[PDB]
Amino acid sequence: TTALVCDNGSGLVKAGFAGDDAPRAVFPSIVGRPRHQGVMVGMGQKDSYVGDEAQSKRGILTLKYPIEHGIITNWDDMEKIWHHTFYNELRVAPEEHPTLLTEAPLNPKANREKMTQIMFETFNVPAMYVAIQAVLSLYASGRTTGIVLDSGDGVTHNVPIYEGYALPHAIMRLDLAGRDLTDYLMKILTERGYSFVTTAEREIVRDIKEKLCYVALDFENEMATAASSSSLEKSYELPDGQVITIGNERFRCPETLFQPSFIGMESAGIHETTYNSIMKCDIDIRKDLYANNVMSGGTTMYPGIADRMQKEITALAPSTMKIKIIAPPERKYSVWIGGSILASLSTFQQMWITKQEYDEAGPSIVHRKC
Amino acid sequence: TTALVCDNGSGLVKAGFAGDDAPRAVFPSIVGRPRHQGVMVGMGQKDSYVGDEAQSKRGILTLKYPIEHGIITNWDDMEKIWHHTFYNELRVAPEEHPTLLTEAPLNPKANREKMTQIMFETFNVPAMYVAIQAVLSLYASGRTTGIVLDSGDGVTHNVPIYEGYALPHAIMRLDLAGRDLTDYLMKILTERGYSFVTTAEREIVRDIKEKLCYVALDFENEMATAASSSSLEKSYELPDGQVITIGNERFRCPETLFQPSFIGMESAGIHETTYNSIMKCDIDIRKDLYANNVMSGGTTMYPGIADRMQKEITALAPSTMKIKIIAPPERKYSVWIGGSILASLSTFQQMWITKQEYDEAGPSIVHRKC
Amino acid sequence: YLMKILTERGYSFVTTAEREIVRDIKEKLCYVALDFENEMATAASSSSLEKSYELPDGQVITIGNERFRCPETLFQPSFIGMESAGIHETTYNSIMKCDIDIRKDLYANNVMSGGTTMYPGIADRMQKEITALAPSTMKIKIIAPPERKYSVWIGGSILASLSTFQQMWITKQEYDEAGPSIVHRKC
Amino acid sequence: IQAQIDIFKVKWDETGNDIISLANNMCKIMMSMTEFTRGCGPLKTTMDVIRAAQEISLNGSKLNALARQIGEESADSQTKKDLLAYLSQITLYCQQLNICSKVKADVTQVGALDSAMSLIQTARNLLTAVVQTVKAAYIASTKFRWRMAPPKKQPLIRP
Amino acid sequence: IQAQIDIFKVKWDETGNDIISLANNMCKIMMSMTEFTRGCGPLKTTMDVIRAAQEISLNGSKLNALARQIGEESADSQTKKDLLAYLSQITLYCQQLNICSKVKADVTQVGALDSAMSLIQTARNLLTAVVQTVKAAYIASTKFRWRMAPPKKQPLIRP
Amino acid sequence: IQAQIDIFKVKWDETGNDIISLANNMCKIMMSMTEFTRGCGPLKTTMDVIRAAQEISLNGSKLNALARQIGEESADSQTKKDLLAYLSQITLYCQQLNICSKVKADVTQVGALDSAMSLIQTARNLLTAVVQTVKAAYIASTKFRWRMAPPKKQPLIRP
Ligand SMILES: Nc1ncnc2c1ncn2[C@@H]1O[C@H](COP(=O)(O)OP(=O)(O)O)[C@@H](O)[C@H]1O
Ligand SMILES: Nc1ncnc2c1ncn2[C@@H]1O[C@H](COP(=O)(O)OP(=O)(O)O)[C@@H](O)[C@H]1O
Ligand SMILES: [Mg+2]
Ligand SMILES: [Mg+2]
Ligand SMILES: [Mg+2]
Repeated sequence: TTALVCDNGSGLVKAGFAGDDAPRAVFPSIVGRPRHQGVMVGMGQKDSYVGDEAQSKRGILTLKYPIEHGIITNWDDMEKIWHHTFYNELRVAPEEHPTLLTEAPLNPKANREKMTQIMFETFNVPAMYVAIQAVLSLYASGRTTGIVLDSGDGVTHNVPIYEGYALPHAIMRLDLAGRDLTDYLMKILTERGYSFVTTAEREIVRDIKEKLCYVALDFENEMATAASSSSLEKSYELPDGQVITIGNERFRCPETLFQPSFIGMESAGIHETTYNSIMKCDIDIRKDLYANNVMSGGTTMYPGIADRMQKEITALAPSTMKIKIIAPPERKYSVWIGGSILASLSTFQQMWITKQEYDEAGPSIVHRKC
Repeated sequence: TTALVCDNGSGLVKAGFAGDDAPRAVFPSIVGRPRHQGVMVGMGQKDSYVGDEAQSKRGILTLKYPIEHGIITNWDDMEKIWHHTFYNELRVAPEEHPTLLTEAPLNPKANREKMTQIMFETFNVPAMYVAIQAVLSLYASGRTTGIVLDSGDGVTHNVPIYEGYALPHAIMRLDLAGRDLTDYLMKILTERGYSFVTTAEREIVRDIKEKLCYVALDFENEMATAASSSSLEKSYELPDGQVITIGNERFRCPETLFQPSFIGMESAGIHETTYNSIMKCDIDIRKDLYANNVMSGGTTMYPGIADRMQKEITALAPSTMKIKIIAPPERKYSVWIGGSILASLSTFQQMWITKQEYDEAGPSIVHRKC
Repeated sequence: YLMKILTERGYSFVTTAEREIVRDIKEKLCYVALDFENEMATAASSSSLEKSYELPDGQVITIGNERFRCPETLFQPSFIGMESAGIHETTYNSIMKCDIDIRKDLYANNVMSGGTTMYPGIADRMQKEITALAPSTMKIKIIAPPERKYSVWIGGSILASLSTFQQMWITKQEYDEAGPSIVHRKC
Repeated sequence: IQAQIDIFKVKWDETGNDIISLANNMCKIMMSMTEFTRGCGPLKTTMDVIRAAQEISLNGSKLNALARQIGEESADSQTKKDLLAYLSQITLYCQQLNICSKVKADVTQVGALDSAMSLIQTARNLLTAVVQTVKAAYIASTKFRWRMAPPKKQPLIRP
Repeated sequence: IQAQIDIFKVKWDETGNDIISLANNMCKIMMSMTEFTRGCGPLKTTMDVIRAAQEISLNGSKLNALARQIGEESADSQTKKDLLAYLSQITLYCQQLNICSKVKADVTQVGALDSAMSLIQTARNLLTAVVQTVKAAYIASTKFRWRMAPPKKQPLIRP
Repeated sequence: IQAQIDIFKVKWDETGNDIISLANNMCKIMMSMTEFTRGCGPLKTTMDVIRAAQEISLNGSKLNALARQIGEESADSQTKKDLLAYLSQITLYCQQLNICSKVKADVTQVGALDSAMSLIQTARNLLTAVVQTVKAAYIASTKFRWRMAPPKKQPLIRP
């Protein structure tokens, strides 16, 4: 039949049908459960709200993400999320569709083994496949030679590829991503007086970060400009009518990516991580990797991240090489479009993990096949 | 000269001279104003009573705390409180003494900026300094490596420190403190029949909480014991001769700290907050932070809070590590004793914010210096 | 590489202090397998190879298959993306670059030094790997003193205290005359 | 709310037509009352709004019975539990509509728009809990052991 | 890339003309898009570049089918394996061109040069994998059991 | 801690004897308080532990003054900077010992082992920062322009 492509990220679930060019279902990956006391009979029978129905009712729920840093910490909640995706959002019986799941590199092996076991034993899919996300982003970028920075909500990882041959020793996975930026924005928002503490208020702060925050080209000059004048202050209106105003927190939140010492992490920024991943590859392909820096994932959509990253890498690379960062306008959905390209290929249809193979070899077949 | 150490908490003001070992003035931080009608000529000329003279006359006043959750909401009243502290209680001219003020972490920046401006423009102090409270508690605890739980009347915050190097990304400030426990005690006291509604009756309920309330080691077993028999009931005598009797409300009021869902708050208890603050620090120092859990502040003086907190943390920490909670008998005044230790140091006398520096750089010098 | 393959089980060490923790794990637990494929089969079939280590904060880890995969990088440097041949082929190639008459004497004296050559079972494995390359007649034996971590320093003690050697120091007067380029002539 | 029903195209397939017809009648009456709110509509007297509310309540009882039959026909799953929750909500809303309609009728007889505002609100709550009852019933009866079109593609760029 | 086809002069000789014609059309469209990159060319709108990319993809599918027919007609050899590898590459590039063209069309419709840069890159990859498919197919069908001129003399002294 | 002083055998050689004597007194009092912790020792009352802590603080002030004199006598180097850092640490520890001893005295007078635990901890921190002050002062005064034996041989095999 037609294959499903479920890109269950750490923050958003993006599902669809293979061969298309856009997902059908795009909903947050949360599972709320009511915490207050129900007083009207018949209201309160539903124990847990999943996805978009827990984002509307978040005033009386404790939203809990099942996937946390790309690793599925809670498995019952993630079964709930997958059931929602298959039946209530896409409205397809899984028994008739192969499913192409995505996964960050360098995750635990139990993660793939349990995703395979759940798909083949609970949802009874006829076939499946687990693909690294940056490979799919390079599929959807229309190339075969690049270094794929793939931020997100859970992790931020690079995968350098030269002409279809990935270099597994130069894959650099960093655990700094959108959720850490949300928490840091909450922290620095406490300075102005605004205290967001609950989970629903985490979602409000996430929306503030998406709407207002941007990346400064030169950090010190922008701090000087923000301190000298109030030209950088922009106002946001909370769900209860209150108006906030953040002037200096706008570029301090996404600067955590380039200086992960803001949140106490030791590792180098994403620019030094990309450059170190480039100079771990063979000398002959560094020129081709410099010119194709595919950026993917949601977190790489801050206004001004491509220019800043080009400036930061150009100061590290030799003066001769041509650095240019590829930032497609649709880069939030690049992984899923790559899943559509991969799952609908004529060549690929011999690479599904069929149910018969899983019955023969158990959940450890995913390590051989994928 | 000799430096002042004014630890203006959210509920009590504790001032003194640096180098001593006990405060000179310890009075509540309230500012009452009469609300009834004066009928005798010459009585009623005084518009507002501050501190201890508003706690004696509380029968005809509306007591209002100027500091509320560690953040100074009312500034004229807090000028009144500081004037009282300097002139009527300590009896010193501020022009001749540097002042060491204290402040909870993660407060607004306008708070420090306006405390500095008021001290340098209204009281004309020659120097000042604003110090985080848990750092001073660790000073006064006689160590340099611990995690300082510092409850109080406004806030409850942790500051993990390893060998004089604080970890600012693991500071966990919780806004649940003594005043919320007082309000919850009023709420649960309404069950027995006693209705305290006014501010003076808030002070009566605060005294009930201090005298009678304690923390249960095992909550369910203590509820079972309290329901089965009347061995837990203790009586208190109100200021008009009436006798109350609270048996089950004794350990339900301070249980709000370990289950903040009693008062509708979502956040985790103080035991989970301390453990989360420990496992945000670097792996090598968690063993040293486990063994030094300095507890400070007034609210941590319930009978049985050290044993209960040790039991709650030991169930979270690995079975090998040695958990022990440090609860000095003087822990109500630990922050001020730390202020005495810090302000009287030979090394420290180059770190005051001198008046000349404030004249040069304005009230934004406190962010650089402190 | 041990940090990389430890990420598979779930343990993520990222900082420098955690590099030192992983180094201690490598020293305590890791060893070299005599036959790699047979040991992988044994490790997959049963849990007899799993050994536990306790981190500085009380947590307990458990590595069963990463024990001999980390030091196997020496004999297959393609694990970490390097092209060059293992230490056994490097030693054999260094032997057959020497003159034909001395290869028999070099085969029988394979002195192993340095810290990294102290994995339990590296001498037996290296002897097995070289013996499969050398002619069937020659006698291969690897010399692995128990103190081989400090062999270089003990050699420094032997060399610096010799009666003959005291004319070979680079004296300060010679350095003043000839500059820092004297070390290339003398050494 | 109308769009969720409008994606239906022609256990289930035995009692499905009845349920979809009832939901369509509900939506028709609902926008009748909404147009009354906006000023221009088929019904113009508050008595007419009360009659329409009672009609919606009757349709709600009928649809509740049909969906309960489908729910006990089906097998244990998560969608069955969602369906039962929505059935309880429909029961509460129908009882509210009945009693409040009678109360508003008496209030109007003893001697305006705000009288019908709460009836419109309760009927709108009822309708929102029906379009989630037809979908849950359809999925529980069909996908587990009419039609609904697959959802439309989400925009790649949102302006 | 054009020169490799330009050395063709007039199994193979039955389906050869179709393949050479398809490759020539590909090169013509390719330099159309290249001239768009340089600024002056037959097509000036990004929509035109997307249409050209879809056209190249269609030609790629046709040439892939023809070359597969020649490949299974021929006998086992090394050039046959090279031909099959290049056919797989053409398949991947055609799928990329299709889906990416649709995505860029939607992105442009929802509301510049960098939008067409990746389409040009993918089409150029496709073209490079065709001039190695015509040569491998020609050799596999002919030399084993149109024309290509013998290669030019290499310079004796390279300045 | 005792072993680091015990390797001392008989600027420096003018004020060295005073510093080594002060450090030895510190260690003697330190194990006095340690033996109090273990149960059996010269001093058995918490008041005695407070007196011992005040004595250690006084010795710390004296040794700080002597080491500061040596430090300003000596020349610029890295060991001088280490010595100054350790002097600052000694100053902090002495201030802590003074004020905390007074506080514990008042607490005990107003009416057990845990009262002396923190005093023992602070005195132990002070002592650890002294054996690194005598060594740094000795090296800064002597090696740059009593005695300490060369370090013992490290084991070749560690079981
Ligand atoms: N327009 C935007 N600007 C800045 N950050 C964004 C934007 N959109 C999304 N994000 C961040 O990206 C995250 C979503 O990334 P996503 O594409 O879902 O990655 P994944 O699918 O791997 O979770 C959100 O948590 C949000 O913080
Ligand atoms: N003995 C006690 N038992 C229980 N709670 C107490 C006791 N003493 C004080 N408290 C609580 O602590 C609060 C005073 O804390 P305090 O030490 O003043 O902190 P801060 O100085 O930061 O305000 C009071 O509001 C009271 O509720
Ligand atoms: Mg993603
Ligand atoms: Mg306090
Ligand atoms: Mg060595």
